[PDB]
Amino acid sequence: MILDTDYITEDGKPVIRIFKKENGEFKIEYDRTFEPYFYALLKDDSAIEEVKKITAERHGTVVTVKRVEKVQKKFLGRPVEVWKLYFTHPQDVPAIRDKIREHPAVIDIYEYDIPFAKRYLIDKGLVPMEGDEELKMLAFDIETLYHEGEEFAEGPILMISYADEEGARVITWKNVDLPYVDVVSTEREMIKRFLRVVKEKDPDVLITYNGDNFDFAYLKKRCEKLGINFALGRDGSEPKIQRMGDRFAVEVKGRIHFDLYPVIRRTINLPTYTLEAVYEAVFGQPKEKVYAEEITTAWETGENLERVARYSMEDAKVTYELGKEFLPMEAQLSRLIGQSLWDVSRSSTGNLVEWFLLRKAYERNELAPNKPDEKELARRRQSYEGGYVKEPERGLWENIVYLDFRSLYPSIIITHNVSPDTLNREGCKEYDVAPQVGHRFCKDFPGFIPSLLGDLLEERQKIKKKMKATIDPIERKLLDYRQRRIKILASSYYGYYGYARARWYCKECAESVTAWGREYITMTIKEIEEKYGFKVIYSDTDGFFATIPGADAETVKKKAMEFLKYINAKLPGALELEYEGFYKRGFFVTKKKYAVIDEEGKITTGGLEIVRRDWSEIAKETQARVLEALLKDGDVEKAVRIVKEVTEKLSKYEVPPEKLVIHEQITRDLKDYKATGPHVAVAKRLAARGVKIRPGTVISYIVLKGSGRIGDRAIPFDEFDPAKHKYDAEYYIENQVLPAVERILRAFGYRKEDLR
DNA sequence: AATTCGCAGTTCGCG
DNA sequence: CGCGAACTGCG
Repeated sequence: MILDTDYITEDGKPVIRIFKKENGEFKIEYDRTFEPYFYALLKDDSAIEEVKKITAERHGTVVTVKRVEKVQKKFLGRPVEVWKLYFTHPQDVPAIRDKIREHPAVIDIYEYDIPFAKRYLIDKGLVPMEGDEELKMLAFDIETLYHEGEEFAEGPILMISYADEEGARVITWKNVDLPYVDVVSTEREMIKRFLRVVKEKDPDVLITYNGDNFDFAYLKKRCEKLGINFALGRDGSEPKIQRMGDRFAVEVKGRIHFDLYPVIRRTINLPTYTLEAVYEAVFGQPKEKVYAEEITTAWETGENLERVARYSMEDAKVTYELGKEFLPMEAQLSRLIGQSLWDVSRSSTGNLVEWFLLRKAYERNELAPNKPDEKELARRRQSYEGGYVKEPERGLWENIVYLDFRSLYPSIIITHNVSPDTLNREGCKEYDVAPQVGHRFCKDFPGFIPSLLGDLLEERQKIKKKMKATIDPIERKLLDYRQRRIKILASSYYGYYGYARARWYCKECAESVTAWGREYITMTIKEIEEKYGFKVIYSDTDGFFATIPGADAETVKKKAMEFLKYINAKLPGALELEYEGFYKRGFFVTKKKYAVIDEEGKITTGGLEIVRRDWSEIAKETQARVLEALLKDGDVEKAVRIVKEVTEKLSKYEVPPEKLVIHEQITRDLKDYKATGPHVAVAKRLAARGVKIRPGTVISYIVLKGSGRIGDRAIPFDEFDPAKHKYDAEYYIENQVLPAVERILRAFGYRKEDLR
């Protein structure tokens, strides 16, 4: 199985290293025969000679164009003559590429920014994370000495905990009488001890939690001041810290540093992404937190050091149990994109799609288009029309069916071959024309993108089939992870079209897809009202809720099924309305604010506060019991006696503060907030005491009794002392609970005023 | 650093 | 200075 790739230099020449685990065994294949290159497009072939003479300086070294090669490729399906420019060393490319594109005789250059090792995996058609190979995983977390205002890592590391299938231990340099704590004399011995453990456990995967921004920058700076060789790598190297713009990320050669923090971000939407939060969110058992100053004083006074022990022990234990769950999922995502687990696990949705297209593009001899420079990214400004959203018949309805399309936007792409290479291609025999916007899409050949979309969805379909007939439950779970990722890969195509930074961005492709979507959704709605007498209560992009007023619970179901038969015959290609489910009751608040309950009693919400991190758990909780009292019980009164009793629990301060915390995210540098709400209030006030505040931090604040701006009374939740803090009850009534149930209960002749 | 669509609370500035 | 828009966050 392939694990990662990189290169080392050997006498000025690159050497690809491929890290394999072929049957329990770590192996390193070396490839000295791979040449870094990029692509040039010229005015005449007669320019190649003046281009080849182009030369650049690196680190005192002179950079030359090794050799040139003429090739034919397809740029956007058109045949294009291009000169492949070859180089002796990968680091030659970023030096010279600029000085080449500025040549008069060169129109542009392409695939000039592919990481040598990633390019190896493409060009050679190699795929990471492939095979039956069980990986040895080790998680680890640290604890540090935190005194405020200190520089980063000035204070020593107090503990280093780690976990695997055999359990957890903690390495520390004070006495703690716990059978899983190992005592040593000095912070240095502890580090060199942990360094030994990793060497003799020889894990394939090193699992942290935010190790890219904390645990590995500390372990490095401390290894600096203490002067320790941090030979974690299977080749003996130190953790290689890399700068991914905003933050950092750490690699460890011969292994896979699996930082879960970026995995949980992309994969799960949670209120806060603290390790403690995430562990309770994934496995349902609590995990208590121990805060920095508690760690400090407990370490200094030498008291209650057992408590800091189990915190650290449970940081490592959780982090393994977590990495255990999320690793195969990201293993299959690695296999699907064709790039290292380390890479994809840190990648955004757009980057994931592009690496996959970059692979397919190379397989189909398609010159990849560049990424937009500043100007092109500016002309990628004006937006397009999205879906059709129907201003709903606000209120409660009974006996309801939700019908939607099976994969509207991917199915539209395959059906009408929406692809930048088919868009308006002259000289075809057949075209599909897109509504409202009228782009022509050539039908004579499958487009680049639609060819992949179909291949994906078909492959997804074979997989489910192999799942159901397979016998190896390890295999089944893996397959399942793959197709779920294929689903999400498929369903990431339309956005990629309108993603302003994308290499294959096609605005035209994107608005086309939404224009069709609206024709298909609108026509299906007219044909269910006029032709089949349903009433369309609400409709959003790819589906609608409908009912036949006054008809039976089991009539509506049946006549719906009849309309599927009807409408599907009328829908071209893979377009297809399907029966999603039936809901004995459903309340519709506004556009994109709804809640249906099925015949079993499960309640599903959409756009509702009950599911937002920026609303307090007391609101979301009360709104839910409100939704139960209507949909599940029909008790409109109880839905008011519930609010009337919850408001009294706040006016008498009888409700836990832990419910009143509001979580919001920071999306920029604090210097860039044109206007300061309450989370930037606390954030500014927090980084003023010196805490790191990245774009992405979740501020978890609470609103205190007082007057004025909401922010002037906000405090981060950790600083909340209930004995010397009276939280603002009036706010959590008139700004948090009531406005979240008042829209549901105004529909019954109830005003906020008869809700306290 | 996937898209458009849309609700709404906080703040501040305008008549 | 009551109200509406800019700013913001997030499904």
